[PDB]
This record gives sequence, structure tokens and C-alpha cells, in this order.
Amino acid sequence: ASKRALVILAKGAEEMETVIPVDVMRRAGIKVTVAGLAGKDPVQCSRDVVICPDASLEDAKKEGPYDVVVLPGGNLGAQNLSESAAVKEILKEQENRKGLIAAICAGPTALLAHEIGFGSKVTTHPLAKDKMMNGGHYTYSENRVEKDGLILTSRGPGTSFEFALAIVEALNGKEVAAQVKAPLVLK
Amino acid sequence: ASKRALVILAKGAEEMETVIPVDVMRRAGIKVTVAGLAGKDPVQCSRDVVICPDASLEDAKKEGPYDVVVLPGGNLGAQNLSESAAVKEILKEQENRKGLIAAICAGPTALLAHEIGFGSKVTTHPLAKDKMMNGGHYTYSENRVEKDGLILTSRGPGTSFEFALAIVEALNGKEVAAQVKAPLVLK
Repeated sequence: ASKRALVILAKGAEEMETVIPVDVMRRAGIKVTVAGLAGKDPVQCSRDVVICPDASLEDAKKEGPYDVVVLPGGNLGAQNLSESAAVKEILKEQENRKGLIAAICAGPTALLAHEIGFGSKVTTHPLAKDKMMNGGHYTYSENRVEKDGLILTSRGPGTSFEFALAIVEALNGKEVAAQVKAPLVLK
Repeated sequence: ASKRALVILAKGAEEMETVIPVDVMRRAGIKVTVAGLAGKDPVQCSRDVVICPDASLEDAKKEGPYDVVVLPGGNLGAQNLSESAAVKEILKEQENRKGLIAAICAGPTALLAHEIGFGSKVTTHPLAKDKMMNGGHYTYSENRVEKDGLILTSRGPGTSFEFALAIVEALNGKEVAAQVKAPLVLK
């Protein structure tokens, strides 16, 4: 059976950090569901790109569980994820089931908001470090991609391919990640 | 006055090659218009991401001229661009006005279809080389980004940031490109 991924899309999300992981994961044969936080209507991203979700988070949540829950970045998008009771429940359930949780850029601050993965080594966009480290609940890293067990984090738009391929390697293996990587023409 | 960019979005376009340039150009202060080839309705991209265009190409075309016309890749998207009479007219007009034309991945093959920029040094995705070189109307390059005057080309999803920043440099200068690049956390 194919692995499944849930990508939570909120208003203000960084569109590059949303599309690169969705695209790369689908190239890897992963069944991806783009779920809208506010509902089934189109979502206006940080740089005004408008994306139509596959379904609402309300409906997508009932189709779980997922092998990975992905949280894109974007300051306003991350704030919306941080204030959502629905997201809190989804992340706590995933953590409890020992499922992978991946967040990029400002996205990791939503983990702090919902008290997820305390004690893990994590990275974020440089400008989101102070927010993420408030209280010293995580140990900071400057690696482009950081993986401490089931908590996988990354730094920004420019680390999106590395972030996506790390998710692919975690779910489908190193060989598949290498096969998907070659045709992308990465450095 | 701010520079303006027209991004032509057709069914089957590579979503990463569409969103990265749109996002990066907007970060650079460029006024970007995402125009749908088939109309104003949502567009289903190559890996099923659905993007809602800012307007139809029919309407956006009446709001010219643009400082750059951008053609995303994706085999099916490029084919749709190649068969469009509207695209042919837009590209010929831009070439005549000595305006920049940028194409990535399979996107450059649309230039061949509409007999645009013959004699230029170009690059494409490795798998699109034979199609692009049919007839020997261009000279091939393996550079990640190739710029021969007003014809700017690139190779694939993994060269999208470099491609976008090359467009920014051409329109707004090296300083602005460097300022926009830093926060992206590129390797």
C-alpha cells in the first residue's frame, strides 16, 4: 500500500513551501491530501498565489491516519496553525501514534504552540529562532534539514527540496529518494 | 514605476516551476499577473496542484506590455503553450519590442513551436533537448541558467530559484537579487 501525507494549508502559508513538498511527494508515489484549514474554499497564500485544496481539514481529518503530517511555513500561516484547536488535536494524535511530523521555516513554531516534541533538536528560519526557543523547550540547530526521530524540520524556501526529499527518504527509502531527485536537476 | 511580469499558466504546467518564479518575483517588488491560458477558471497542474489564475490570458493580454513573459515547464503544459495561437502572438510581439522572454524545463520548446529566438544559446531539461534541437535552430548549453540577450532559459524544478533570481537581476538589478536571495536560505 502507498504511504499517505496530510498537508495543512492555512491563509498566509508560504506557497513555495507548500507546493514543493506536495509535488515531490507525489513524484515519490505518496498519496497526498492538501487540506484547507478554514474549509474547502481557495486559500490565499503569503505571496498571493491562490491554491484550491483537495478537501477541508474537517473532512480530511476523518480520513486519517497519515504517515506524515506536513506544516508549511509563512509567518501568518504558521500563526493560523498555532491558534487552531483542530491542528492541536491532529498533531497530538500523530505524536501519540509515533507518526512523522514535518515542519519548515516558521512552521515549527506551531509545534511550540501545541507543545509538540519538546526536547527535540530542531531548526527554523533564522528569523523564527527566538520565537521557537521561548522557554528553551527545544535545542537549536543550524543544519539545513534536521531530523530528531519523528520530528523533522527545515529552514526556508531554499531548503524545501531537501526537506521534501528527507520526507520521501523517511517514508519510501533512500533509493526512491535518489530516483526522484535525479530528474529535478538539483545542485 | 514597478516592472511587470506575465506568467502564462496552462493545464499540465509544472506547479513548482510556476509558483517559485511568481513568489520570488513578487518578493522583488515586481507586479506579477498569473494568466490562465484556457480562461479564468482554476488550472490543474502536472502534479494535481490546483491554482486559481489572477485573470484569463484573453484579458491579461489587453493589459500589456510586460517587462518579461514567463513560460513554466511541464511536458503537457508546454505542449498546450506550443499549440496556442494567442501565445504565438504574445511571444512575437514581445520579441519585436525587444522584451525579455524566460522559459524553463520543457517550456523552451514552445519557443521552437512559435519560431522565437532562433540562433540563441539555450538550455532545457535534459529530456527535452532532442525536441528543442529538431532542425538545429538553437545552440545547446548545459548551464543551469542560460541567458543569451533577451532569451533566458533554465533546466528544471531544481533550477527554478536560480531562474527566478536571474529574471529579478535582469529587471531590478544585482543588488535587489542579492537582497531577495538572502532570506530564502539557498545553498
